[PDB]
Amino acid sequence: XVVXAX
Amino acid sequence: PQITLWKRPLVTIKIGGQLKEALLDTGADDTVLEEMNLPGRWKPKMIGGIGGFIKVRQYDQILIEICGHKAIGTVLVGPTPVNIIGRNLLTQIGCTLNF
Amino acid sequence: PQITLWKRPLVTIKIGGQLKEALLDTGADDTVLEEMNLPGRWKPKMIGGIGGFIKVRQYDQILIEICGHKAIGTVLVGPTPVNIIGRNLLTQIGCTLNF
Ligand SMILES: O=C(O)CCc1c[nH]c2ccccc12
Repeated sequence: XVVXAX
Repeated sequence: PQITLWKRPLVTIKIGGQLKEALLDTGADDTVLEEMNLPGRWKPKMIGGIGGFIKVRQYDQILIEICGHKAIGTVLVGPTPVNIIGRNLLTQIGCTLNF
Repeated sequence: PQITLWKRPLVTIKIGGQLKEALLDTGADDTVLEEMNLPGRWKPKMIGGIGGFIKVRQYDQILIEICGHKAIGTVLVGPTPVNIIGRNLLTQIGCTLNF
């Protein structure tokens, strides 16, 4: 599989 | 601690007598958990990521202990695939990236 | 260097002979970059995150320089809103979380 936050 | 990144940097967190774990997440502006135990009323918030945007539940002034370090700040409850500690709380425990 | 987290940890990278900037993300398992051409054969991969899954092209054994530090590994290319360096390459530059 994750690639996490705008 | 000095934490390498060969695996996910998951740490023990505590909120309100509940022990959870979450990922120390430098690519997150915010702290997002899948669930918190009976946290009450919340404020709507939109956040975004690689796949799009999601509605989350904003709770302010949450007492959280991260790997033993006490912090107070905003915790979002939302459909995150992994519980994440974002920069809003990482700064509070004096967390840095080093290389 | 030591990077505090009061703002997004964006750094200069060099890939395919081009200078870019990218977010150092301890909450990313993999490195995902915006549309670009890379050498060698790619394979179709999906990666998850907040807001859902995205389709990326996986390139293996790619050279990347992160703040002048050399790293060779897997680079995913796709419709990310921001260039992201994940743990797969952060480990290659000996990047650690410290508090
Ligand atoms: O045609 C392309 O340009 C890439 C297609 C592609 C990348 N990752 C994928 C994952 C599943 C299905 C298709 C893809």
